[PDB]
Amino acid sequence: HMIRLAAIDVDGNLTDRDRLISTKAIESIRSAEKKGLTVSLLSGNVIPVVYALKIFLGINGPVFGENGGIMFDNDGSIKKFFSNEGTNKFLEEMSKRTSMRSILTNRWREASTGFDIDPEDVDYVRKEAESRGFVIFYSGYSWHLMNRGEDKAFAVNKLKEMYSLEYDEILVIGDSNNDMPMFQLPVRKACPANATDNIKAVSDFVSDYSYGEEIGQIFKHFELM
Amino acid sequence: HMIRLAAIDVDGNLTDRDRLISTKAIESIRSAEKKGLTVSLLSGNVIPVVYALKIFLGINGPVFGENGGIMFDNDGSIKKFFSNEGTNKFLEEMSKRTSMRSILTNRWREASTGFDIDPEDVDYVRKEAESRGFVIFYSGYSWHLMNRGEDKAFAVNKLKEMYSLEYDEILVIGDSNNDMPMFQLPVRKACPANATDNIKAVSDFVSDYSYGEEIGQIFKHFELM
Ligand SMILES: [Ca+2]
Ligand SMILES: [Ca+2]
Ligand SMILES: [Ca+2]
Ligand SMILES: [Ca+2]
Ligand SMILES: [Ca+2]
Ligand SMILES: [Ca+2]
Repeated sequence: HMIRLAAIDVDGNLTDRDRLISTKAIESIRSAEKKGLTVSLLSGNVIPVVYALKIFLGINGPVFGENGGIMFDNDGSIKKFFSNEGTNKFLEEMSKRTSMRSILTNRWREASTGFDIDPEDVDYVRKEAESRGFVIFYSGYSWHLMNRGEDKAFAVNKLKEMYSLEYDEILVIGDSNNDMPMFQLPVRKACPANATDNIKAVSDFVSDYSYGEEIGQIFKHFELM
Repeated sequence: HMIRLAAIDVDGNLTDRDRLISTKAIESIRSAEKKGLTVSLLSGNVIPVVYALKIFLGINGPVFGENGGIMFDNDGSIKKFFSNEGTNKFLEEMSKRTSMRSILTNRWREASTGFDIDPEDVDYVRKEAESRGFVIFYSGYSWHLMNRGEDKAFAVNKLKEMYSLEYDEILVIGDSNNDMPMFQLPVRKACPANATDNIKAVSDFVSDYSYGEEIGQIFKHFELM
């Protein structure tokens, strides 16, 4: 199967040590898109933020924010698949008796709730969260309180359906456990040199580079650029 | 959306207090099926065993064994999605330096490997397994050495395509942790009164019953009988 679409984790794979966007990665993406590849970006940040990457970086596929819970379309519209009414309420309550706190970007969230929390309160909040049908994990700039099933697997399955692709026509690039939901799918997989052992274990290609420089080598390996 | 297909995990949902099949559950399935419902059964058993359930229980849809890795189709054929060459090899090697041992039913396995092991060796073996792209867990009658992504979510997604349904037209019934994958999909969800706390929290309908009695209640709730 020839790769037709690549779903990339923004924070895990397109940035450097200082979290700045990698320019070589941007050039690799543009070069590959010029050759027919469709690219989709996925992030835990808010939709206007990933929207900004779409228009400035030049992403030709849809982009997702809030870990797959909200997407910006090819027709310029925004669609969310989960609501933040419950996660927002959970935060309001927990913040009354824990260090769990709201973050600035929550003002632009629509399908989940981001937060900061003292490491000591993580175990307790996670148990309360799961008893409520939510899950929590960290990615990018913060922790994210999400609805169960609101993840990257959801987003990649959505892309597959939107583009009528076979799983093997899809390549996913990630780096850690919060990317496992999409790596456990029957898609093609690639990761950076600093990816977790479990992600490397199931990847079709493990790059010799990281911090954005794995994109160019990955695409060259799959003959996409 | 109206439910058109129910994907049901056998163990803990179709079994009673003695891990025996519930006769009330069997009659409930046959009744719903007469009224138009397609039912699919999933479990960790080998394919001839779930095949036995299909023909004697009277299941009108596909059945899955080895936790989703092998299916007995509507055309009397068996389709395997993963291979057991690698996992069988792993068990062979590990058995030479750990308590991990093959089990009789592996004589009928085709897409994964079943096993027994002393509890204290679990950690050593899981670490070795994950470094090879496999996973291990206990369910039903033994431990299971699976390929990453070989699960009930893989199976339900397959049913979705096979029947050209939308996730909202699919109802899943499960109760234990290895059933959680189906619950992470955008399908309709239900569980028995004694399902895990996490499953209960993400289910749309939680039954007042268990040991097979929940199937009737669940079907009625969704106007399936
Ligand atoms: Ca990641
Ligand atoms: Ca990273
Ligand atoms: Ca973020
Ligand atoms: Ca593959
Ligand atoms: Ca058991
Ligand atoms: Ca079960």
